[PDB]
Amino acid sequence: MNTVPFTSAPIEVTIGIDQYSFNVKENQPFHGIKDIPIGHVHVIHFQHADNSSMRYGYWFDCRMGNFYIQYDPKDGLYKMMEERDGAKFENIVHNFKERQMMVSYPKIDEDDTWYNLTEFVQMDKIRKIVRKDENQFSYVDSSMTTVQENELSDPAHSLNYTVINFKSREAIRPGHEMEDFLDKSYYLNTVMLQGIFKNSSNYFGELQFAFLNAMFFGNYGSSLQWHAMIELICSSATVPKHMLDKLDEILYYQIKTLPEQYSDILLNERVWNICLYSSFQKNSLHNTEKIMENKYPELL
Amino acid sequence: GAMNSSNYAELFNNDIKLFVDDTNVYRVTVHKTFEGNVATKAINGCIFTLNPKTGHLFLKIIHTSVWAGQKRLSQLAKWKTAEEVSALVRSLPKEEQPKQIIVTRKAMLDPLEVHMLDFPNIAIRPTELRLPFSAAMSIDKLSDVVMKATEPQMVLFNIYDDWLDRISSYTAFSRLTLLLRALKTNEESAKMILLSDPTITIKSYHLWPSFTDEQWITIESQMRDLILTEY
Ligand SMILES: CNC(=O)CNc1ccccc1C(=O)NC
Repeated sequence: MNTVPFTSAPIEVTIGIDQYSFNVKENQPFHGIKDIPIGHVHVIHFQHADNSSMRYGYWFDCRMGNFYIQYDPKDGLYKMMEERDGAKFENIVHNFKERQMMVSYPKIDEDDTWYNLTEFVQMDKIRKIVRKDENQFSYVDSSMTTVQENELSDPAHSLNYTVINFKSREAIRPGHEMEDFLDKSYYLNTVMLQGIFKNSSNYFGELQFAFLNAMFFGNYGSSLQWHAMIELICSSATVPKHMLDKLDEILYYQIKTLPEQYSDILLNERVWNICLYSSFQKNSLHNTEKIMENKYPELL
Repeated sequence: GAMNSSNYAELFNNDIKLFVDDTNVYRVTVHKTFEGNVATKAINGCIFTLNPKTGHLFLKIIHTSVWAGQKRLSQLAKWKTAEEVSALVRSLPKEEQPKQIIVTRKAMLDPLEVHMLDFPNIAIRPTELRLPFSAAMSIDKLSDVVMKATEPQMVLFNIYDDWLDRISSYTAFSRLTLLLRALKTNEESAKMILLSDPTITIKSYHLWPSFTDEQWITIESQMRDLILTEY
């Protein structure tokens, strides 16, 4: 079980750790988060009390280094840093644990939610979507735009999601215009799966990362990417049975975790109604359709 | 964006553009079977592709053989339309290709856009106008060449005859749309108006009678009245 210590908490802030969150008051004696489960990526986001509008945060994996948070009064935010001196880190953590100034990652034993939301998400793929190679962790905020958004303006601060565009030469084979536009299987299975992602695990990992970014940071471009990747599968007549079964599980847990009142600005009516009721896969997502109908019947 | 009442003179500027109407591409008669069920029988159709500035009409005749063995024909018809329009553009020299294609029905937008991906600088536009191009099969010579066709065929016409020798494109298009709106609202009446006087003839190389300027004003005047009466 790993730890992310905090140097201090100089400004009042709501701190999230994966799907959990807690309020820290200005100059409260908060020195970080302990008992973080090993084996999964994690995210630590922040929402300033004096700026409700913005959330910014860090994706990380404690197997890749010792990380801490330190407020920077010049740039005005909590920054993740790496401590390279392992003995200095162990000593800091042990002292803070001894004085009981850390919150415990509050995982219920029966609870598989975080695993189910991050099953295919890997730090190394996050770092190719969020390019900042001098750090082992990745910063994301509510305002970062995606590469495809920029095409339609700072490239260093972009989310480099895989570009999906249903009316593009990549998507449409010359001479199969109607066939490829109404049945996207060749774009899914050959162009994206075999060509770009290599396997369905990487596809699902980017889909899951996009959702998490979309829900946790309220990032609009990430929400576009999540829906696009769902729609590409649902609009394909020919999808491996294992992918459909896994997709149903993936979406089930995303819909289960979504805040009920943050759903109207996040869920795209057209995509969901197409996917659940018109698409080739209208009959293949039983768990997702049942939770959608019981939790958001209005959208449908 | 959409073509409408407000940006109407754009049709007659010097940027090449084409209207595409797909209404008459897939045409059927509906009949009873011996068992008392209903079936359709396709008849030849056409794509109506028109330069509104010059009057040039590219009438691609759609022979019923193109539907043989195919399903979801109304959907296929829109993609066939977009395939044929794309092939037409590719056959034209670069300096003759359109800068815009305006589709008369919104359901043609995605099929045409996908077929024209090779032509990113050709704008595909809808319209808010309720244009009467479906009535083109009420023009006798056009209906005649479509029904007689035994194979796919492209036939070229000027739907303005020689009018542009005497009137502007704007006026020509207005006359065309008026005649077609009339033929659509009451084909029998409209046609009576046009041929009532036997001394006015249709030249072999024309679609409409050889009215003088004064006779066109009379003609245009009953047609606007035929339209008011039907409404
Ligand atoms: C995913 N939709 C959302 O509204 C996420 N929610 C936030 C995201 C960024 C900043 C603030 C909030 C918030 O507390 N309420 C909206």
